[PDB]
Amino acid sequence: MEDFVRQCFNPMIVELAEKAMKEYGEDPKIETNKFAAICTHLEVCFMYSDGGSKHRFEIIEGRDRIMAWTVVNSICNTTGVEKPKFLPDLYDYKENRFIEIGVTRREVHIYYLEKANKIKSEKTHIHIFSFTGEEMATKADYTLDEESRARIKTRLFTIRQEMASRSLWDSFRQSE
Ligand SMILES: O=C(O)c1nc([C@@H]2CCCN2C(=O)COc2ccccc2)[nH]c(=O)c1O
Ligand SMILES: [Mn+2]
Ligand SMILES: [Mn+2]
Repeated sequence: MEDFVRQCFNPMIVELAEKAMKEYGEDPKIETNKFAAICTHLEVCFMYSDGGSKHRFEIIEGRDRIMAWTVVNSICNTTGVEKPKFLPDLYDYKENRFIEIGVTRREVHIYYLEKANKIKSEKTHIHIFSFTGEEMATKADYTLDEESRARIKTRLFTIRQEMASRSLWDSFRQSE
């Protein structure tokens, strides 16, 4: 999984995932499935953009969580949007709402429901992606155009297929 993660993901993404796990008392080399899951979730957050023109999305994920909260505060003060109780993944400057991104090896609908229960607030948008080319979003609002989401689904499916050829997929699917 390590050898796969180092080869499959960008070195900056690998460095961020190593920090997040060591920060939470877990080592990248034993809980290898968490290593790959954190790398994949980070990548999806980076691709969550229409890829053109303005900086529509503030990426909250992948940053020092203490510092990321000050950014959420600054947005809420300027925008007036209610403050989320849990640190979201992105903020949409066009729709003026926070986004929680989910990447699951389980089903998109059951993973959305768990997120919605935990989020509690109806204001934070939820967008779930799977490794099987499916997605689920709040009120069927997928935020991005279909080509941007197609890039994410194909990348996730590509990750899924690359793991499967190395016999790593089934264990990665069961770790969740
Ligand atoms: O998408 C998601 O599932 C998602 N989940 C979380 C959960 C909530 C509790 C803390 N936590 C984390 O994973 C915090 O990092 C960790 C935790 C354990 C090991 C390594 C890193 N946080 C999100 O920001 C997020 O996007
Ligand atoms: Mn997050
Ligand atoms: Mn997330």
